[PDB]
Amino acid sequence: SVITSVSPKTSNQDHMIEEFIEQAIVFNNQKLESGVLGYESLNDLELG
Amino acid sequence: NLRKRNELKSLFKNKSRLSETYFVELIDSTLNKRDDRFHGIWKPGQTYQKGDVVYYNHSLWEMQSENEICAKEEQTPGISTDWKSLLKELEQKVDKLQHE
Repeated sequence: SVITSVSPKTSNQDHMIEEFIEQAIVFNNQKLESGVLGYESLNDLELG
Repeated sequence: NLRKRNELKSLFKNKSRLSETYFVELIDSTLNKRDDRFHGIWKPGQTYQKGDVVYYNHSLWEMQSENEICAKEEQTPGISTDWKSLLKELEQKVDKLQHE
């Protein structure tokens, strides 16, 4: 085996490149804790 | 003793995330009337322990009795034999000298 590239005239596939847009970003990162001391801003402590 | 008002005020903001530490510095830096033995003005209904210091009329008083006591309405520093003060001993002694 020998590794080469993909071409639209030897196969029908190419490299797929698209543009990144800042305002359409979604994060995938969940907080480990919530609502407890040490993990929230002072504005968000509800004094339960 | 470790921090001033302008240093403690620097840890508590709306856009700041708090923690256990901030409260350690808050508790250490203010006056703990139990652990430093100072209660301000005498009030009936309290409980005191050996060594407490209290301000009653124009004098500071330290409690002598070794067991806890309940501050009774009609027992007041000067009447009872729990409390003590030097500004009264010296006052009476100098009054005696003045009279003599």
